[PDB]
Amino acid sequence: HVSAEQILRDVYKKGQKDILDLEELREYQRRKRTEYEGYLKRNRLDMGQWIRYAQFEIE
RNA sequence: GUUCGCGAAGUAACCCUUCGUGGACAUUUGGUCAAUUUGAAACAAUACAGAGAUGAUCAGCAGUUCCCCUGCAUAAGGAUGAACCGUUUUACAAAGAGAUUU
Ligand SMILES: [Mg+2]
Ligand SMILES: [Mg+2]
Repeated sequence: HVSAEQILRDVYKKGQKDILDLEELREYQRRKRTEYEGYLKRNRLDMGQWIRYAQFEIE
């Protein structure tokens, strides 16, 4: 039987569906810092991004 | 080189030369910069696509940015010039209940 809730359950179920040396580490680091410094040069605010980027440098 | 002397020598006679000699005049340019590759413009060609809020096709104005280009520009253009679309955990406590230990 067809109702709107069963349509939206169908839509929800539809849309729901190796560092080995130091140079690979430096590339991972350079790429991630370009990411975070980009999203912080654009939005100077948003302290949560600052805490995540600081936790990244802790890791 | 010029000029004022001061001596000698040639003719001298008060001039004119050769020569030595004291003074005067005139007195510090240019480089931030070496002459083809190795101290720094850049575009353009072959290949792929064929422009944002869309169900489709479009008008735009902004904003933020350690991106700028054309412009005489504080005007206006550059796809509304473009990038924007991701990753997301703790100022962490109170009352009650069920098991372990003392
Ligand atoms: Mg714009
Ligand atoms: Mg504009």
